[PDB]
Amino acid sequence: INPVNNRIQDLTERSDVLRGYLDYDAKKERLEEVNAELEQPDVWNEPERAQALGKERS
RNA sequence: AGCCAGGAUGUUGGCUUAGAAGCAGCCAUCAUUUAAAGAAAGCGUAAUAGCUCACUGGUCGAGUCGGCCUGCGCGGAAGAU
Ligand SMILES: [Mg+2]
Repeated sequence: INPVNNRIQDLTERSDVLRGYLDYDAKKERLEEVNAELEQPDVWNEPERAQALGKERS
C-alpha cells in the first residue's frame, strides 16, 4: 500500500511543480479572459481575433 | 416540364479539429418516424444557421428522356501596299 501511497505523493509534487513551470494561475486568468473575449458577442465579428482565441483557447 | 404541398428521427454518426452540425476532411454510412425524405447532390454559414435538390404527395393532361449509326452545316480561325 505504502509504495503506492508514496507514488501518489510523488505525483502530487510533480504535478504541482509542473503547474509552477507553466504558471497555471496566469493561464487560468488568461484563458478566463480568453473566454471573456470569447463570450464577447463581437468575438466572431472579427475573424482574426476569433480564430486567435480559437487556437489560443484550445 | 412547370406549379403546389412535404422533404422527417435517433442524429451535429463519430474523430481531428480551432470550429466541422449532410456539405474541410478523415470516417463510418445504419436503423427509425414513412407517401417520402440521402448519415446527403449542389448553393451557403467562421461554425451553426439558411437555401435548393434527390425522394414523395396533390392540381394539369400527351407525350417525354438520352444514348447508337449516319448526311450537311457552326465555333475554335490573328499580319503586315
Ligand atoms: Mg469548321
